[PDB]
Amino acid sequence: FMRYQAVTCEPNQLVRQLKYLTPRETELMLVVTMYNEDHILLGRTLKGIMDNVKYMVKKKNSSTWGPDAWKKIVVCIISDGRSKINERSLALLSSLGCYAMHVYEHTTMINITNISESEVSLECPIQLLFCLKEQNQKKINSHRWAFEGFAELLRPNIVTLLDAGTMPGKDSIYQLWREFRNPNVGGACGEIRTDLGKRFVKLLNPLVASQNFEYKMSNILDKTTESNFGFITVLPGAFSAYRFEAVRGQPLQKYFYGEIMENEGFHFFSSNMYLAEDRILCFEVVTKKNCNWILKYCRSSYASTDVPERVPEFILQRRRWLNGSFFASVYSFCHFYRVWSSGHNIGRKLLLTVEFFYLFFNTLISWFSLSSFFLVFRILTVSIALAYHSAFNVLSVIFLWLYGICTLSTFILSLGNKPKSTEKFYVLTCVIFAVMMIYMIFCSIFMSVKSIVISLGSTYCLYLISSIIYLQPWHMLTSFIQYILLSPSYINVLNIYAFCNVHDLSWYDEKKTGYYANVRSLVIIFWVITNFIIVAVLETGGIADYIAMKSISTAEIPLMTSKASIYFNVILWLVALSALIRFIGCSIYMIVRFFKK
Amino acid sequence: FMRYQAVTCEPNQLVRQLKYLTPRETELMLVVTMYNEDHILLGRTLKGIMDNVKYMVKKKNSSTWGPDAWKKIVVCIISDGRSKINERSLALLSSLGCYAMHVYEHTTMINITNISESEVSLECPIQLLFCLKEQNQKKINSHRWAFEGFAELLRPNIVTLLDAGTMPGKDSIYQLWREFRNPNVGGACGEIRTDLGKRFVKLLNPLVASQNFEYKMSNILDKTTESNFGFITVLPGAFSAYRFEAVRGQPLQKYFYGEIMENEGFHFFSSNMYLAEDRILCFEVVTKKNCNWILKYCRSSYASTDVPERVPEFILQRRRWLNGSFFASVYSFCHFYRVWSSGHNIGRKLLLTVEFFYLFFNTLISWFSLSSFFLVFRILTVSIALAYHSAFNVLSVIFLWLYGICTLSTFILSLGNKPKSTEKFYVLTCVIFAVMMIYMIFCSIFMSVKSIVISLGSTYCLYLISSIIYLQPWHMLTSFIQYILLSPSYINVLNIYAFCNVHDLSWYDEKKTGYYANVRSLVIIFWVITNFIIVAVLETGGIADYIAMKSISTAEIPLMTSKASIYFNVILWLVALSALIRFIGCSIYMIVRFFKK
Ligand SMILES: O=c1ccn([C@@H]2O[C@H](COP(=O)(O)OP(=O)(O)O)[C@@H](O)[C@H]2O)c(=O)[nH]1
Ligand SMILES: O=c1ccn([C@@H]2O[C@H](COP(=O)(O)OP(=O)(O)O)[C@@H](O)[C@H]2O)c(=O)[nH]1
Ligand SMILES: CC(=O)N[C@@H]1[C@@H](O)[C@H](O)[C@@H](CO)O[C@H]1O
Ligand SMILES: CC(=O)N[C@@H]1[C@@H](O)[C@H](O)[C@@H](CO)O[C@H]1O
Ligand SMILES: [Mg+2]
Ligand SMILES: [Mg+2]
Ligand SMILES: [Mg+2]
Ligand SMILES: [Mg+2]
Repeated sequence: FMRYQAVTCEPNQLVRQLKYLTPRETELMLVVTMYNEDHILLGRTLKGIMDNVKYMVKKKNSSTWGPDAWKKIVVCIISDGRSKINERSLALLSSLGCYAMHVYEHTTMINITNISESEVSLECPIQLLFCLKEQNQKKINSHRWAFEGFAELLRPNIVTLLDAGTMPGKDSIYQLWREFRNPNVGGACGEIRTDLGKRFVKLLNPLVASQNFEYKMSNILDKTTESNFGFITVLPGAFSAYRFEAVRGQPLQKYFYGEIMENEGFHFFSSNMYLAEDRILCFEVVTKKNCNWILKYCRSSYASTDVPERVPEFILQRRRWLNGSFFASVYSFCHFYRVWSSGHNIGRKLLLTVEFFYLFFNTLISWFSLSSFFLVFRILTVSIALAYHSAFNVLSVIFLWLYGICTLSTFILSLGNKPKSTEKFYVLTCVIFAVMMIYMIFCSIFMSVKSIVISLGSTYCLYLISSIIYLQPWHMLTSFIQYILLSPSYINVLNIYAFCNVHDLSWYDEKKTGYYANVRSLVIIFWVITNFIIVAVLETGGIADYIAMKSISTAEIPLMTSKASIYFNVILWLVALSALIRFIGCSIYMIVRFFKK
Repeated sequence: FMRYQAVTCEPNQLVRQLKYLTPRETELMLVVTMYNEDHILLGRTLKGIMDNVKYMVKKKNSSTWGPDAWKKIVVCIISDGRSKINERSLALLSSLGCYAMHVYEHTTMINITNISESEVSLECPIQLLFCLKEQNQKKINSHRWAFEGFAELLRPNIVTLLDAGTMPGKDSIYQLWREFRNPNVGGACGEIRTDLGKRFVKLLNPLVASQNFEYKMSNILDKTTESNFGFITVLPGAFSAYRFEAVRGQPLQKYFYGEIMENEGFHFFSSNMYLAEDRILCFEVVTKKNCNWILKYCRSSYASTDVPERVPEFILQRRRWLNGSFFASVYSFCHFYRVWSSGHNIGRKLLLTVEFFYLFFNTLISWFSLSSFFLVFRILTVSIALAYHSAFNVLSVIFLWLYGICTLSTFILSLGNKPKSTEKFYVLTCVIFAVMMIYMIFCSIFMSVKSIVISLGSTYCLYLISSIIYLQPWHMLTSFIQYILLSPSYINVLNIYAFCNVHDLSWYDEKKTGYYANVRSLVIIFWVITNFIIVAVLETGGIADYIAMKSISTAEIPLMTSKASIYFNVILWLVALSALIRFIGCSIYMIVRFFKK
């Protein structure tokens, strides 16, 4: 029998698991967010999930799992908007027997075992729950339905979040479950790999090989470092898991409804916490009152994602990430004091205070990223031009003028225009920034051999020793940095478009838009002016004029200022310190895991 | 009897004057454009008009006018949108017996003779035609109805255009009519005065006294200079008149429908001539094939307008004007060759070629206005700071940093934000620019007395000798420049908001918006980069770095470059040349008028 349920009231006022002779246990609930993904995309996740349940059922020596393991997993497919959905994937789900909200629950005895370039094969259990929405709402609404709703019907021990188009490994979800046997854990997630295509073909699209080294090394370094301390910045939306009893109560409330205490007028946080999504749950769980919850990252579980392969949609995607990380870090740091109001033991409290300071340190770096790249590029170019001379001086003003035209055009196109409409100019901007990176690397090697080299070798060797330690080093030659030429475009074209588009305006609603416009246009000017105060302490902005005039009072301006070398060696010292901290975190994670095992 | 007509088809497929036993002659048709003006505003124009017809009827020695003069004038009130209209003014018109289009025609035997602050008195002919639209369309649609429609019903000898809220003088419209007795004239207009308020009270709002010296001297100089040569740039929308037979045919067609020869794709002109409105009629009339039409400006007729008195709506209004002047001048110059394809006599052809070059020269100045003001301010400040030293150096970087913050904020607020939403910041920006102007004037006088002064005195004396010649010099002490402190804000805050908002986007329509966004974001970068090439030839932008590096190849950078003095004395020489040309034009206009009289 196939059943169906049409939800009509919000989750707060709102499953088959509970509707059973013996109350089933949601030992793990996997939430599949699908907006308008291609049939192959959404099919990929469900295909990866099946194999996981197969492994969970054919195990022998386990008190929790076994031949009856299939009962205690529920897969919820939360679809966002019927109108925009692709009927191809719906036909796929109907072949499985699975096809203001709709609810479809069925038990599919058939498994999808083959997925070619265009054909998916079905042959002859999985408890599927296909939740279909009526009208498009932000993903936060889907999470609202997941947590305010079906959680309290199911009473999950664990809740796992998946995106359609993501590949849970052959054995990922079971390894993810094995983390919560330790009672002090609150959340866990799995490493995300990029789909480099059959025979590593997509490794061609320079972007698909720039996001590959950006996902591989992020999973190698940041997740392990954060999980050592106890609070992981982002449980990634692709593949993450929270214990329900941990998140239950205050964290759900302040993640959904915003900061409760609010007047009619808007304040900063209570009116700007939408930017950081699924990054507030971590904070409100780890620093809970009278609780000692920890966040861990599970290495033995992996999921391989799809990546956008053309520059416009790349920028549109990363603008969400940059704003989320900024607002979440600023909030969670500005409320670091309640870490000490929790139930953590004193050692845990000290560890979490240290780590929160570490994250705010990282965000303070990512805010000065724009000026840091400009001064690295500009001092690196002027240095070769002021020692090599030759075609470097013309290439210095040429690249400066190219950098200026591209950057000014990036502000103007971000503020006034849209990315899809000017595609070839972005491709040219990325190529210009890539040849700028080639020029900076050329200057690096040339100046080094004719004489920074210690620090560059040290950071690359830390990368390599950590990458091999993680047992995934092939990426470091899979084009990686060779295709990381997109990095210049990571620092400038993505940040500019991110902060120039903080709030994603679409002109109670009008006053809301006006206030958001003012906050947007004010964070932009603070970004620009603070970065330029750093830049001007190069001594731009009439500061060199001022010093020259003072000297005249008792001359002419110099071209280079030690402040650039101090700011040049501080930047490298600082990035080497960050790499060293992350490598130490990964090494401790590995030693602990291997010793325990 | 009161009649009414509801137009349903566009003007192309479309009056009482023709519907008469003896065909009435539209010796002059006055078009009143009203959007949502206050009762007093629209009432002001109709009140000013009445007096005009009274004068026209009580004359004695005239072949055209006399006791029967009231018949040969038709007043058409073209209202743009019933929904947004104010019913107060409609009650006013109903008291007169006057109240996809509606048409009201009545003969009001009563006259409005008293208008107090809030009371308008009626006592006991005027042929009124109150044309009311169904749905809001751009003013160009109202002109479409005026010209494609009621013109060919009436067959006007003359068509005069008025705005609701504008005061035709005691005797203005008759003086305007007296211009077309000369057969070679094609268009004429009247001088526009600002309403400085009872006892010159509104002379307080610094803006109402900044637009006053901006209207008084514009009418004194530009209209007379242009009317000497034959082609007046803008017949001002407030009060202007065109002979119908002159405009009839090609000029109407290319003013309404755009450039006919067009493919599916967009080109520059055929897809960007909307910016210049009512500025294309002049071109297509003066340079008509096999015709020798002239444009003249009538001094003996005046109209006093209302002005916005707060900074937001000021900026919103002037952004239309700046874009219109730019696009019209660029088009009319890039088609200067057909001046020689006309029916003008060789002297007229040479005169019009010279004047078209003069207008394109003026627009070439108004395009480099932004860099000209920055270099005037910056060199003027650095000059005092490099000779006076003292508190000027700190005030140099302080004003530079204030100029930079205000200008960057102006770009960011123009591109991303709206003016109404950030009002106090614009008021502060205008005050900062005003104290910057006070500082520049202080530097001017201080450096002059301790030692530009010849040129400044010469231009002010040309202003004064011309202003008195025009018989309206009191304005030059009515605060004028004292309240022209808003000028800094004229050059920067208005131009920045004008070019940063070329096309007034509101995201066939989508491709249109994308193309307009690209053209907008491309004219912005050309504006910025061309101005900055001028700025960088100050030697900003690594150009001083380049020269220093070349010198090193065989040192350090200098603070000041003669290129600034050359660019400083060229700017003053050039503005003095423009003032001299305009004064000569006004003097010739006056001598000719007085000799003829
Ligand atoms: O506005 C959004 C963003 C995300 N999603 C859901 O979250 C997934 C993540 O989207 P995607 O991977 O295409 O890009 P991302 O949003 O991660 O940048 C989508 O597939 C949807 O299931 C959604 O429904 N609406
Ligand atoms: O978008 C517009 C602009 C102008 N007008 C008409 O033209 C007059 C001029 O408007 P106003 O004097 O208020 O400001 P301006 O448009 O001249 O800046 C208005 O009164 C209307 O009659 C209109 O109907 N719609
Ligand atoms: C701070 C940050 O980058 N967070 C992102 C998160 O937004 C994203 O959902 C996830 C994979 O989808 O990868 C994480 O690294
Ligand atoms: C080039 C220019 O400034 N033209 C304006 C015109 O747009 C305006 O309609 C008129 C008075 O309303 O005054 C003119 O000076
Ligand atoms: Mg997707
Ligand atoms: Mg995806
Ligand atoms: Mg009006
Ligand atoms: Mg008006």
